[PDB]
Amino acid sequence: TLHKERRIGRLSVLLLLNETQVEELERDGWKVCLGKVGSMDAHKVIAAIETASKKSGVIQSEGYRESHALYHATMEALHGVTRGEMLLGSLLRTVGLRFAVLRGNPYESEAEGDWIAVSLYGTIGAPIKGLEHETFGVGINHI
Amino acid sequence: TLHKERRIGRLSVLLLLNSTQVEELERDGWKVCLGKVGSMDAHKVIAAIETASKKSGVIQSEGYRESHALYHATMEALHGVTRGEMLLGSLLRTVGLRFAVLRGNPYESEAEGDWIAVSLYGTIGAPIKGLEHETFGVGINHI
Amino acid sequence: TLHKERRIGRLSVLLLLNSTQVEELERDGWKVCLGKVGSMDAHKVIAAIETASKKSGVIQSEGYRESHALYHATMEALHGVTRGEMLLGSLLRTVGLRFAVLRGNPYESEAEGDWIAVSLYGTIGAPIKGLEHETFGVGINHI
Amino acid sequence: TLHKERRIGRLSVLLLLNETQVEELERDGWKVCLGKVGSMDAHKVIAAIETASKKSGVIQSEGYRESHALYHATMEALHGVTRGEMLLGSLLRTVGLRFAVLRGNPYESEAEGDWIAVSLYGTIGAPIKGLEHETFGVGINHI
Amino acid sequence: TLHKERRIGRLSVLLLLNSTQVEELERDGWKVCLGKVGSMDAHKVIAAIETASKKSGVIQSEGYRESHALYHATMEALHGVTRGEMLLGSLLRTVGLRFAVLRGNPYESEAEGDWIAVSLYGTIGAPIKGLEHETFGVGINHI
Amino acid sequence: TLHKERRIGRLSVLLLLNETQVEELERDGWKVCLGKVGSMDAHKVIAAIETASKKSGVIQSEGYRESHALYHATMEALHGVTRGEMLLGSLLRTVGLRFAVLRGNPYESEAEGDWIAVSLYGTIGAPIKGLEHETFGVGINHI
RNA sequence: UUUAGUU
RNA sequence: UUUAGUU
RNA sequence: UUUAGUU
RNA sequence: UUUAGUU
RNA sequence: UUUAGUU
RNA sequence: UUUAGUU
Ligand SMILES: N[C@@H](Cc1c[nH]c[nH+]1)C(=O)O
Ligand SMILES: N[C@@H](Cc1c[nH]c[nH+]1)C(=O)O
Ligand SMILES: N[C@@H](Cc1c[nH]c[nH+]1)C(=O)O
Ligand SMILES: N[C@@H](Cc1c[nH]c[nH+]1)C(=O)O
Ligand SMILES: N[C@@H](Cc1c[nH]c[nH+]1)C(=O)O
Ligand SMILES: N[C@@H](Cc1c[nH]c[nH+]1)C(=O)O
Ligand SMILES: [Mg+2]
Ligand SMILES: [Mg+2]
Ligand SMILES: [Mg+2]
Ligand SMILES: [Mg+2]
Ligand SMILES: [Mg+2]
Ligand SMILES: [Mg+2]
Repeated sequence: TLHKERRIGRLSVLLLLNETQVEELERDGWKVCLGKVGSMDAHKVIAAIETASKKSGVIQSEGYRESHALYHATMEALHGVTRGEMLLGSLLRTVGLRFAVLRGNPYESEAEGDWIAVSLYGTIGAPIKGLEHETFGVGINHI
Repeated sequence: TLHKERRIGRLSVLLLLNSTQVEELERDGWKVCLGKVGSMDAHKVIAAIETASKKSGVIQSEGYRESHALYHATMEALHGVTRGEMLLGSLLRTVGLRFAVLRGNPYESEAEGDWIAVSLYGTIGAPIKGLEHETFGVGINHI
Repeated sequence: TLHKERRIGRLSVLLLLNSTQVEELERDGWKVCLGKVGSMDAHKVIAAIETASKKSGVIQSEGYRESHALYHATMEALHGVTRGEMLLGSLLRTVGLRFAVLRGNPYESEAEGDWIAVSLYGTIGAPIKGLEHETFGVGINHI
Repeated sequence: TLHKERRIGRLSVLLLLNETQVEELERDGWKVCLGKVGSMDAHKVIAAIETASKKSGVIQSEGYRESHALYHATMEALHGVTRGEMLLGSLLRTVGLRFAVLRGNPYESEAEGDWIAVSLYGTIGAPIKGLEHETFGVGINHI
Repeated sequence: TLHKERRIGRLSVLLLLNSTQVEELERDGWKVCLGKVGSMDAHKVIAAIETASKKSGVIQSEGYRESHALYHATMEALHGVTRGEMLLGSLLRTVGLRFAVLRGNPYESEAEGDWIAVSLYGTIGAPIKGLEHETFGVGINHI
Repeated sequence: TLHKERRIGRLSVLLLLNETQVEELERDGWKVCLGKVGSMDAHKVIAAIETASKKSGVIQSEGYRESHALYHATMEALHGVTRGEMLLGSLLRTVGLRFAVLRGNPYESEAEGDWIAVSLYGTIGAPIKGLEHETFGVGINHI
């Protein structure tokens, strides 16, 4: 069962929606990294999240296993952001995002191992400043 | 442009993850609605959100206009929750959700009128207590 | 290339939005079928179109070949009607449709053989009379 | 309920499928604009529709509200045209379209306000003239 | 990199299209599971695969971790079977399937841990014996 | 009903998963062609399959009919390979594939005519050698 | 409408 | 990788 | 198969 | 923005 | 969990 | 058309 005080999803969102906390999370044994990326190319968003996650040590830079887990978590978070079509520029829209990647075990059973959450928050709109609204996305996966 | 102090998406999410914070929101002119629904039928989730919204006065009970706006905002929030297939029970999964519906103008220009945000947070998993993880979804629309 | 006077898609739509215009079409060699179905179950819409098509002789009742072509044409028309999720009742929505199935060769070359067009027009909305708007869909396939 | 003689969807399609009518619609209080665009890039289709709609006065050029309503209506019409994947050139296909955008209140109740319909008709096929078939799409949204 | 002699996807498919080839696989360290299910309800297909996998010991019966990995692998295999809409009966179609679940490390590096492959082969068609064609699906995930 | 020894889908897969056989199939009256293509652009995969199929005589190079049947069969096979989003490079992923296209009548009734199967097998992953796993896809259509 | 659940 | 943008 | 509908 | 196009 | 099915 | 690739 999900440990009420280790809800990886909720924690990653709160961190993202409040501009320290990283330090408190790390003290709790969590692996975290924060970043920002804006683009009309989804691959640039994906790349930024992976590159920040590997450089901050949230996931191993060697091997495929963890990169695979992160890719799919990112894909799931992008569903919330794109809502139907995982396309940005080709559909004449752009995104400005802030992201957080959190890694650790959110369950009461230590046997569940590590899980990873990718959270995204920002704006999506036409390529004109102001012609936009907020967007959110959260993807969760096992490691 | 979006008003920093009136970010409807972020505000609805913070309320959902939290005292009548509703009072503060309402004092600032926002129409707010909070609820909870769990089911293996997406239509029940959709119905709960609509019913709570109309009863609480977040949207007009009469006419189609506002119901149309809410329906589509709900659809967009469901994308974040379902991530690919807007199906629950038919794909052997269930959801336990908490939801918030916020209505008001998040832009600096009063000419942008009212917008609506539907936010969802909870768990999705196999029909077995514990075999689940967190899920999130936010949909925004003009109304 | 498509024959200007034999544009199967346009012709099926004009018939649907309209006298035995069917007679004229049939006189020109077209196999025509007209019907109406309303439901919160997509399978019922699909079944009505197939049944009407085979009874009216628009497609062979025997074999799979032609049923396969019609099924996929129906699927494509349903995309225009559902726009994203090929779901009706499970997403708390209902459809009231009028449909037309036209069969014949729309190209200048007789070697292109027969093609089939499934056109749909009606309303889609919440399960409440009035809380709805128009919906449209056209699917085209070789047969 | 939908006013039988103000069916915005049907009207926009008929206008599109019959090469005046614009004048008659405008006399009835409707806002209309007709255009044509062909491309292997969906964003060019979207851009043409928005640019023609704002220059013809169908939607306000200032603010986001109406641009947002039009974008989503265009997205919905594109579902009918693309049928599954909102991709053109990346899936080795091209489209040649004629489009119509109609704005007004299609309901009996004046309280329903303005709604907008984006209708598309043309051909989609491989990037070779002749290797194509018809395509249609209609999206409807509130303003 | 993937080990030429341990290509989990290819091996699971060859087994499905074939003696205890299972014995050879098991002798090489693979955890194998074979089954068959037919239905117009995707959840039944999903359930059969999970139940057979846990009973045969392909994945842990306890905890969520491994069930989560299997669920997503099953979802991915279902994409190949359904091709667009992960729906069976609601779209008036039925499936008759044979399935295989293989678990083990397909890479040269032992650090990649275990991965799981879900393969499906059978027929999909209208609810009439004969009006059908073959269908295939393979999903791969880390576990 | 499907002829047990003329299962076009199974046959195309076996041919693809075992490095002659083409000769045996051709002797049985089958039309076959094998190829390989790798890319981060789906259109290049589609193009390679069409170009190899027309040059090997699996489908007629003249007219649209057969090209249309092949395009849709290829689209269906790509669903198995992409699993949700028919995107490669835009989602920061690449594919290395081997493909087979088989043409003939897989049914017991000679009246069912010719059908076509497009089968794909290879790897999909991040654009780094090794960071990948297997992928499969099979599409079947009537001619 | 006032959080779901077993193959 | 250290938030995008004009038809 | 001969247009649907309430949380 | 004033219909696209070759593997 | 040990292959489905009629408008 | 005669298997792709670095943020
Ligand atoms: N409103 C769009 C973004 C957009 C594009 N153009 C204008 N707005 C969305 O929901 O993603
Ligand atoms: N993991 C699934 C939910 C689930 C179903 N069964 C087990 N888990 C999801 O992401 O939606
Ligand atoms: N507006 C929805 C239909 C609907 C459901 N509830 C209200 N309206 C659509 O576009 O399909
Ligand atoms: N027939 C495809 C278009 C196409 C691409 N290549 C050949 N035809 C469609 O339905 O969109
Ligand atoms: N042809 C459909 C199945 C089907 C339904 N009805 C007839 N056939 C498919 O590809 O899934
Ligand atoms: N694992 C992805 C491919 C990938 C992209 N990056 C890393 N892997 C898939 O299933 O398609
Ligand atoms: Mg993967
Ligand atoms: Mg709508
Ligand atoms: Mg089929
Ligand atoms: Mg929007
Ligand atoms: Mg999951
Ligand atoms: Mg087509």
